[PDB]
Amino acid sequence: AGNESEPKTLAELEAEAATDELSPADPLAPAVRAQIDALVAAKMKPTSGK
Amino acid sequence: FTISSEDPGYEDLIDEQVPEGASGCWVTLGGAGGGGGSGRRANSGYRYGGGGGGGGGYIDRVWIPRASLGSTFTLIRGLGGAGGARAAGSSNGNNGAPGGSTVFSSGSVSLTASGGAAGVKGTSSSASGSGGAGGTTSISGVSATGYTGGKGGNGGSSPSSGQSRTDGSGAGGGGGGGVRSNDNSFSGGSNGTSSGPAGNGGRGTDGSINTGGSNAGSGGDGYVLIEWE
Repeated sequence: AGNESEPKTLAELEAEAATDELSPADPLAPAVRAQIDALVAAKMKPTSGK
Repeated sequence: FTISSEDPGYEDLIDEQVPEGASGCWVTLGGAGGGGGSGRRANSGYRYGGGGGGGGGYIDRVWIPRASLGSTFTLIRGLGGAGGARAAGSSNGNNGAPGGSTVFSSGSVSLTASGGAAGVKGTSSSASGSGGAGGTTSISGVSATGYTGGKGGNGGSSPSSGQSRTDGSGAGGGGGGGVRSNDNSFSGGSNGTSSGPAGNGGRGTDGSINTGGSNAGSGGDGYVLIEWE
């Protein structure tokens, strides 16, 4: 018939609606990082015919 | 002000800021040399020498304006490639390690002077002991100019001297000598002359008696020089 309840909040339903924490990972060292970035930059639009 | 690899107590700089109010910079870069390879040790049979390492590439003294730079930069300087060790017995040698690549980048710009490649292991095989390729230059965001490093020399069944380079890039190392099966030893080649600040490739080392031989030469360290206005 189109009859609707009040909007019950998930806190009132005692439901634990929280997102997972961002899963950490140990990165490659900073020197390796910028060498990879320089390798990728040599394959992309502003470099000559790339 | 200017910073160079020549400055005592210099360190590797990752994401340091471009200096406050500085109008731009002039950059100069050289790659590191590759380490040489080592030859077979034995009492008997053919004993070929390991290859020489390649020299580093070089990018010449070129300007960038602060409008083309980003807020931060990198200035990685190549470390010299380690030379191939002894056979540790009556067996084949070792490869070198490649030289570290030298890298500048900031914002839209990257400038890279690659390290020279390792000299290959010597074996019982006449085709063994190949010399390393010289380091190539990569450029982006500014119309800079640079030069490729010199070839490292083959050892193997025809030992050779490394390619000399005055043209801002680094020279290659020479290849190792050796010994035949039924006859006495045969000579290696020399390292090339150079004047580029990029690192020279290390010499290979000789195929030799089961007690003899040496470690191959290291490549030289690369170079960074940047002037801020």
